[PDB]
Parts: sequence; structure tokens; C-alpha cells
Amino acid sequence: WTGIPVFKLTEAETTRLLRMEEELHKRIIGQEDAVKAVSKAIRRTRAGLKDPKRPSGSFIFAGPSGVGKTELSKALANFLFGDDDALIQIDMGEFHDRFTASRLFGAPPGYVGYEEGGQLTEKVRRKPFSVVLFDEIEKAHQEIYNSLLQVLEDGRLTDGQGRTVDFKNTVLIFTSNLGTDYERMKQKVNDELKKHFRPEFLNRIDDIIVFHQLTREEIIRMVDLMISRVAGQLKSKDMALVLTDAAKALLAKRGFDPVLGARPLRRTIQREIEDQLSEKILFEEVGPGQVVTVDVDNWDGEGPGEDAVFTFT
Amino acid sequence: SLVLDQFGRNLTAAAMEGKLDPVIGREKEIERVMQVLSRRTKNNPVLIGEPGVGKTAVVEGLAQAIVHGEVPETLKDKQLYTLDLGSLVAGSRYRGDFEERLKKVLKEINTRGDIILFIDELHTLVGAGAAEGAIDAASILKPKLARGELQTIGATTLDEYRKYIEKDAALERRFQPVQVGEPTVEHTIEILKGLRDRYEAHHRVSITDAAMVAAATLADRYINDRFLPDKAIDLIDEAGARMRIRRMVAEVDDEQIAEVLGNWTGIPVFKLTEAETTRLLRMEEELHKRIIGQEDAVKAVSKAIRRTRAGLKDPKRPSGSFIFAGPSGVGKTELSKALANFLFGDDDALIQIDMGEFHDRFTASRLFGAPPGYVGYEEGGQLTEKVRRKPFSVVLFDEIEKAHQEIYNSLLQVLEDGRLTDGQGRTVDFKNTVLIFTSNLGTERMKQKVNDELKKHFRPEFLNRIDDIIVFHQLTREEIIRMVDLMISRVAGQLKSKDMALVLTDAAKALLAKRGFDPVLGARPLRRTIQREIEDQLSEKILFEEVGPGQVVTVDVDNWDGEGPGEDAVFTFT
Amino acid sequence: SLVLDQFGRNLTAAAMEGKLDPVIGREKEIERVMQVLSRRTKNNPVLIGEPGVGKTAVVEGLAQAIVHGEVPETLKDKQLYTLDLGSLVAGSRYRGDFEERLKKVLKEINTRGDIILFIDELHTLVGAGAAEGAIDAASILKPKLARGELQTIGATTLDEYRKYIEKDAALERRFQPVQVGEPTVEHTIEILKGLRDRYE
Ligand SMILES: Nc1ncnc2c1ncn2[C@@H]1O[C@H](COP(=O)(O)OP(=O)(O)O)[C@@H](O)[C@H]1O
Ligand SMILES: Nc1ncnc2c1ncn2[C@@H]1O[C@H](COP(=O)(O)OP(=O)(O)O)[C@@H](O)[C@H]1O
Ligand SMILES: Nc1ncnc2c1ncn2[C@@H]1O[C@H](COP(=O)(O)OP(=O)(O)O)[C@@H](O)[C@H]1O
Ligand SMILES: Nc1ncnc2c1ncn2[C@@H]1O[C@H](COP(=O)(O)OP(=O)(O)O)[C@@H](O)[C@H]1O
Repeated sequence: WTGIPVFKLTEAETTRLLRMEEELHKRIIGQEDAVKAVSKAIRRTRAGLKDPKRPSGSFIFAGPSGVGKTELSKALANFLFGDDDALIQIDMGEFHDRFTASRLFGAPPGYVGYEEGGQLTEKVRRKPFSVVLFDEIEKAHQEIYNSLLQVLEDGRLTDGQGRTVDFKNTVLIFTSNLGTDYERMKQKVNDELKKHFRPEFLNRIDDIIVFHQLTREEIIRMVDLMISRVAGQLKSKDMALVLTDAAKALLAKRGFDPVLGARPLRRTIQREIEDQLSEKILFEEVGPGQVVTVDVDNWDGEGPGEDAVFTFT
Repeated sequence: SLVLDQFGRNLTAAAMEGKLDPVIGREKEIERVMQVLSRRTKNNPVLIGEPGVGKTAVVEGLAQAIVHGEVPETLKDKQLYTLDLGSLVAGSRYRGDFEERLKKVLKEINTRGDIILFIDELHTLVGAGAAEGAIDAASILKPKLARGELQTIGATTLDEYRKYIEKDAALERRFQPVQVGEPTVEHTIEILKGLRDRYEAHHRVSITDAAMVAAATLADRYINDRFLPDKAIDLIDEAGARMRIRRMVAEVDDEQIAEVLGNWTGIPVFKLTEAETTRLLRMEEELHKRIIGQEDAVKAVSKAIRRTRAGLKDPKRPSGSFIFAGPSGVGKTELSKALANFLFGDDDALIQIDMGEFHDRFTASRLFGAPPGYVGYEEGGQLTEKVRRKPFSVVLFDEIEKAHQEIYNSLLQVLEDGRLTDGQGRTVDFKNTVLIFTSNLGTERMKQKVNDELKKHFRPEFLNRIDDIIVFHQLTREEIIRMVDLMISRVAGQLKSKDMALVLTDAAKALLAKRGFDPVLGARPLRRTIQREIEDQLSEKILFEEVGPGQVVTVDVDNWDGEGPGEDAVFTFT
Repeated sequence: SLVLDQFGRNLTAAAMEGKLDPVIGREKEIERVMQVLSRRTKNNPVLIGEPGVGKTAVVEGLAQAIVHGEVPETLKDKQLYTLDLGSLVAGSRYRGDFEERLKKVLKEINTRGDIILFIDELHTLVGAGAAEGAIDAASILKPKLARGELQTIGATTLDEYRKYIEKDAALERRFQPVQVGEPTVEHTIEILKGLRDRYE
């Protein structure tokens, strides 16, 4: 009827639930605390022991930019529903104005736009078991926080139409950028949140998670896990990509920067490999039924490699 | 049967002759609706779903299941009828005719007892003979639907279920919701495999596996205002139509549906022809015809769009996002204009929005429209509808420093995921757009100064979202000489419209170059010089009848050695 | 035909006497709309365009193509009728006259099979007479356009398209958007050269 997975725990889904930390780790590298907390939340939800009034899960994500705060939520949505589109993505960046709070729950009666009701309220009513993402929560005003102040404790919200929607089976995730060796920046993030967010609001969130900074082993795994996307895109045109170990080492070497996130790795691969592949494809260097072997020339594998180049077969 | 035919259509009798489309992949939905239909009391399901997911296909699938005999004992030999409420209300000069027709219909289907009734586009029950609070069809059906002696199924959409059914809770009480999910890409693949035969027979053509595979792929990837499998079915139907037109056995392949998608949504996702291939590999010189210098930016944008055209561009990020930083006048807007001319042939196809007007915090609602309950809700956003007219377009943000941080906060989602939710609540696609941001900031050393100024005046996540950071360098003497070349070229092009021919000597051009070199150059200076010392004299001479039409004008120089400052030099117009 | 003349005007009969101005340079739009009319299911295009570009001129060019007979076999010997929604909804004085008239018109189209409809000001299809006990024409024509036994074309300004047609996703579903863009400079010159004879 309503899609809420209050079922008998079969063996397959049980074995999936015990091992879902690895399943989230298939896409999310690092951030073991956040993945563990999400696993505990979903285990508490599916075991039937939960506070009826409170939602299934409420968390706030903070840390550097591009550390998978949104990606963990997207992977969780893919885990629960089978696709990334099912995630309710409400972006708080266009809610800088105070008067824009009506976009969430709807228009009051007597005004224009009363008939279609709210936006997130309707989407919650359609899919009661869904994860709702609020990106850039620091960037909207604190006035809009008050509508969610009810659902982070009671899980009920009243639209402009007047009907009450429920948030008891929804997972709420908030992502911010406050603060931006681990515990000092964790305390800095805590102080930033305490000064910027009212303490009465912060107590209604089940857990606060500080995202850890990306390290070298994380980015060397990241190169493979993200070039898998390029390989899969190439497979749509009967193209095969393989990277040498030196290719991975050079890609991680030129994209390592602790002050930014993983988007530098995207920049590195985009400016080094993908553009060259596009040039060779449109110049017909490689054709259908052919594989591509990318190797690093003029490098030892240990130096910084300011002169290393990529060879294509 | 003698009464139902006058006001309805037998779907089972249609299934006798096989006029219905075969339905595949909806076994779960069929089992759910039959599970509702097997109830004792209040056994009436409703097909709730998005427009274009196969809600009707559910009921023809049910009819096919009945006529094949897959049904259990409770649904055997049940004639299935869709009901035209328009046929009920038509021809009723008095109320007695209308609800007499309705009571005769319900009495007949109760007496026979083997008719399942279908209501298509269900919301019309609230108000049939009169208003909601008077006698209508729904009020008559309340005792029959409540006690559950009548089996009725219906289909409605989410917005309609919210705008017609839900405001009267009595209607939604008697209907169990059964959601018809939008099929996945492989699900639409099997659906296309199933419906291959009818379209191949009608259009007298042949369709290959790669054809509808690529059709489903591009349909899910690119079009963001329609829903599967409907748009892919539309593409297959019109593609068979195009081949049938072109013949007066043909084969339907991926290049045809690619050309169709280009015709429909304007996306140039085509099988690359040789001429446009050589154009794309050599478009750097084509850009260098208009914008001269700044090789790094031209090469970067060339690489980005070469990625876009080769199908190697990431679906969830846009085609390309760039910050154009440098001193004023170098040609940052000229580069975007040149890309617009290359992509579309015209400069008006470039959607240009200035950030100077967004100098206040209250101006943030202009891009994506007004919140509900306020003025300006009906027309919606400004940039969102402009993107909606043309999915493949380049957007320009002139003088990005004048904008304040709330604009970048509202645009971070466009930079990263490439979606934008308007005030209406609809998501607007940006996966086929090119992002251009022009900055005049920081004025080898200029690179560091510009980067420091950008990281000072922008948040770290915004500079993380942007793809490539480009610092425009100051022009050179050869570059301003080629500026003079372009200037005299466009001046002569304007002059040819009035039966006049224009030419300049090398010495005059060198004098123009000598009077047009400073670090405050670009094009805003040395165009003042042209308009003052060449255009002014030409207009002056042509208004009092010298150098008129039919005579070629040559611009020379006098009292100059060709090397000095040329302050005493005077332009001569022969 | 004995019922349709009281509610519509035959553009094919207008094309018999050449009462429509010649159309120049709209080959791409006319071939696209002719392609959409060749479909089996949901063969109903809409000419979305800025007002004053010649959305009605595209339909007149279709009529000229029909009378000159260069259309493929799927449009041979078919009359193009425009539909006057006002005349349909004008004389009712009751509740059931409008639906009876619309059903009679659709029955005539079904029993003839050589009529293509054109609806000026398409957005009036939704709420084409909305009383307390009235059912609009849009819901009546939804099943007819869904399967495709009814073939119609429409012209709509993008603004009013977004105001009314987009608000009802069901009517958006049955309709194929065909964009009629602004003519270029040389296109305007060619159109003026075409119209020069009639204007002199
Ligand atoms: N652990 C991870 N696994 C996979 N991708 C990651 C991970 N961390 C970061 N990314 C990359 O970061 C990008 C998303 O960053 P995001 O978390 O949205 O930053 P922010 O939360 O500041 O907006 C994605 O493109 C993704 O490739
Ligand atoms: N599984 C399927 N098999 C065959 N055709 C399908 C299937 N799913 C959808 N379709 C086609 O897509 C269209 C969906 O129409 P639908 O959305 O049910 O109309 P409505 O919105 O009025 O219920 C139908 O015309 C049908 O031909
Ligand atoms: N190198 C150039 N080639 C051709 N035209 C140019 C060049 N530089 C500037 N222009 C002209 O001068 C104008 C200046 O544009 P731009 O440098 O972007 O201004 P700003 O720096 O204030 O954004 C452009 O619109 C263009 O028409
Ligand atoms: N190719 C063409 N040849 C001749 N006239 C044209 C052409 N294109 C447009 N027109 C002119 O456009 C006008 C039709 O505009 P129309 O579509 O009726 O606008 P609206 O839909 O706003 O009423 C006619 O008067 C016609 O003369």
C-alpha cells in the first residue's frame, strides 16, 4: 500500500543489512563514522525498535567541501531504492530570502498558489519512506528552520492546505560547510555550529557527524572508483579503458590537495585523460572494437612528475 | 450490453480483436489491482501515477489477462467497460434523463453482474449533473461504492488526485491507492521489444535492437519534461513515420532518432559527419577569426565542447563551467559571443544576464521566480524559462563581482548537479548548458593576484565547483594590430551597405596601433580613437557630399615618418 | 460535413479558391508537422511560437500543400478544418448541448476519416465550458487523442502555453511541441517577395 518496508526480515536482506557498511563503502571511501552511524540508524529503523514520534534518522553533515557529504546520502538512497533519483533533494541555497519559506509547505489560503499545496510535503506524501536532503543548510536564513523545528522532534508538519504530513518514516540529512589534527577541527566545527545554530534546534538532531579529511589511500582508491564512470561511459560506444599503476599514481599525485576535496581529482582526470581521449576519438585514432591502454611515460613513479605524459594505444 | 454500448466501450470486446497494445512488465501492478478487486467490501482500486507511465496500459493489460484466461475464479468472464461520462451528460435536456441513464446503467450492470466498470480520468465524478454539493454521479455511486457490491477501477494523476479527489475525502475513502511506478530504462527496453511489432507493421519499416536501446538511453538522459516509456514510444512512432515518408524495406537506426532529438529538443547529439568533424577539430582557428589572443581560454573551451560532442561529458555535471578573469576589454564577453556564433550562428541565441542588477539581497528571486502567495508567481523565473526554451544554450553572467554571495549560494547546485528548482517547484535541467562567468578582478604575477582575489571574494566551495579558472592576459602590439584589422574589416562591411568601398594603408594602421597601446587597452580604448579620427571624418565628409556612393575611399597618412609617435600626423581621406 | 460547417471553416475549401496567402520558407516546420501527422499513436502536434510569426500561416501552408498535392500518401484527399470552440459552446442554454455537439462532431470525424482538426487558441480546450454540472471538452478529447484515432493541430504562444497547457500535464502528454522560430532577415525578404504580388 504505502511502501513502508515493515516486513519480515528475510535472509537475503538481513545479510545485506549486516554487510551494508561494505555496500556503502563500495561507493563511499573513508568517512567510517558517518557510514557506521547511518548503518546503526537504518538497523534501528528496520528492527522495529524506534521512537514512534521521532523520525527514522536525523543527522547534520559538516566538514570540507567535496568530502562525500552529499554522496553518502545519494548512495544511501541508491541502497534503499535502487536509484539516485528517488532521493528528495531540497536545495536550501535558493532560500536566502525570508519570504521563500512558503516554497516548502505551500501557500496560505486566500493567496495565489494555494491549490497546488507544498513541494516537499507532496513528495513526502507520495513516498513516505524516503530520504530528504537539505543541502547548504547554513546558507538559508534561520527563519526557515522553524518549520522543520517541529518535524525534527514530532515528525509532523502542516501544509498551507491544512492537512498534516508525517515524517516518521523519513530520513533527514543536512549538509553544511562550517569550520572550513582531526579533533581540533572537530571542535572548531562544533563551536561554529553552536554559534551559528540555536541550541534549541540542535538538540532535535539524532547525531552530529564531522566529516574526516580525505587522505592519500582514499584518493588512490578514488581514482579507480571514479574512472569506473568514464570506463562505463566508454562501454556505451564499444570502447575499453584500462589504466596502468603508474597512471593511477600520477593521477593521484597531481590531484592531492588537503585544502580542497575530490573535485580536484575530477579536474585532474578531466584535463589529462578525458580531453585526450575525446581528441583521439574525433581524430579517429581509436575505433570500434578497440581497447585503450593508458600508460605514463617519462616518470619513475616516485618523483612529483612535472614532465610525465600519458601514452594511448 | 444494449445500454452500456450507448454510453461506454467494451474493452474486452476490443481485446477479442486484439486492437489493444500488448502490455509487458506490469505483472505486479496487475496482481495488485486484481488483489484489490478480490475484496469483499469497498473493492475499488484507483490507478494513481504520473502522466505517461502506462496507467491505461494497466487496464488493457488486465483485459488481455482476462481474455487469455490467466485470471482466478473471481474475475473470470468479466466484460470490462470504460465509461464516457460525457455520453451520460450529453443529450439530457432535463435532470431526469441524466440520472435515469445512470440508474439504468447501474441496474443493468447489477442485474448481469459480470461487468467491471472502468472510469478513465477519474476526477470528473465530482460534479456531473450539478455541483459538488448537489445531485451528481458521485453522490449516486456513494452507496454502491461504500457497500462494495460494484467493481470499479479508475486512473488519475498525482496533481489531479490532489486537485480534485483529495479535497473531498469521501471520494478518496472508497478508493485504495495503487501507485503505477515510472518504468526503469531496461523496463522500457522490454516494453519497446514488446511493442516493436505494431509500429513495424503500421510504419512498414524495420527497427534494430540498438535503435530502441539508444532511444531509451537518450530519452531518459536528456528530455526532462516527459516520462518513460511514453517519450521513447513517441520517438519510435515518429521515426517509423519519417522513414515511411522518406520512402515515398527501410531500417531505423540510432542516427535517425539522434536527428529527431536534435529536431525536438535542439540537442546536437548526432552521429558526427565529416564536415562538422573537421570543423570541431579546427574550430580553434575559427574562434581566432573573431577573438584574437588568449589561446589558453580558447583551447580550454574547445576541449570542453569537444568532450561534449564526443559523448564523453559527465551526465550529472553540465557541459562546461568557466570563470573568465582578467582586465577589462580583453574580450571576455567576446569569447562567449564567439562560442554563441559557433554553436548557433547568431549572437542573439546567447542568453545573457547581468549581475550588476543583482547588487541587493532582495533581487535573488529574479532568477527562479517568486515564492507561493506573493506577486510574480504566475510568470515564474526569468533564467529558468529561458533555459526551458533552449536546453542547449550558453548562459552568461556579466560582471560577476557585482553580484553578492546569495546568488552564488543559489547557483552552487547548478554548478554541481545542474538542476534548478523554480518558485513554481519544478526542476529545470542544466545538463546541456555551458556556464560562463566574467570577472574583472585583481587589477605570471597576474595569475597569483587574480587567484588570491578570487579566493578572497568567493567562498571555497564555489571555487571548488568551477571547472577551469582562466586568467586573461594583457594584449600585445601584434594583437592590437589585429584588433585594428578586425575594426577596419567591420567598418568596411558596414560601409559596403551604402555602395561605398573602404581601404586603409599600412602606415595609417601602424599609426592607429601607436595611438592605441596602454595597460588600460582592450577594445574600449582604440575604438574611441577610431570613432574620433576615422569614423568621424568619414561621416563628416559623406554628409556634405564628398566620398559619396560609387567611389572607393582610401585612408592614407601625412606628415609622418612611420616610426615616430605621429602626433603631427593627419589622416587623409582620398 | 453537414454538421461541421456550422462549427468550423474548411481551409481546404479556402485552398480551392486560393484565399490564403502563399507561405515562403517554412519547409522545415511543414515537413516536421507532416511527420507528426504520420504517426500512429499521439499524432497531434502543437505549433508553439511567438505571436505574429505565422503559426496560422503554417496551417495555411499545410492547406496549400494539400491542394497542390505534394504531401505523402497518408495525407492525400483529406480536408483540413479549423475548429471554432466558441461556436461549439455558444448556443447551449443548458448543460448537455455542448457535449452532444462535441460527440456529434467527433462521430462525424470518425465516420469520415479524412478530416484534420486545427484549434486556434489551444489553451481554451481546458475549461471549454465549466459549469456546476458540466464536463469540459478537454477530458472528452483526452482518450481520443491518447490512442490516436483523432488527429488535430494547434497554435499557442509560449507564454500562454506555460500559463495553461503546462498546468495540465494530461493535455501536455497528448501534444508534440513544434517550435516555430523567428524568421531571419533573408527569410523576411523572401516572405515579402512572396506577398508582394498580393499586396500590389
Ligand atoms: N567518499 C567518497 N566517495 C566517492 N566520491 C566522493 C567521496 N567524497 C567526495 N566525493 C566526490 O565529491 C563530490 C561531491 O561532493 P559533496 O559531498 O557534494 O560536497 P559538499 O557536501 O560540500 O557539497 C562528488 O563529485 C564525488 O565524486
Ligand atoms: N507496458 C506497456 N506496454 C505497452 N504500452 C505501454 C506500456 N506502458 C505504457 N505504454 C504506452 O504508454 C501510454 C501511457 O498512457 P497512460 O499514461 O496510461 O494514459 P493516462 O495518463 O490517460 O492513463 C499508453 O498509450 C501505452 O500505449
Ligand atoms: N580580442 C578581441 N577581439 C574581438 N573583439 C574584442 C576583443 N576584445 C574586446 N572585444 C570587444 O570589446 C568588448 C569587451 O568585452 P569584455 O572584454 O568581455 O568586457 P569586460 O572585460 O568589461 O567584461 C567585447 O564585447 C568585444 O566585442
Ligand atoms: N512564410 C510566410 N509567408 C507569408 N506570410 C507569412 C509567413 N509567415 C508568417 N506570415 C504572416 O503571419 C501572419 C500570421 O500570424 P498568426 O500565426 O496568425 O499570429 P497569431 O497566432 O498570433 O494570430 C499572417 O498575416 C501572415 O501574413
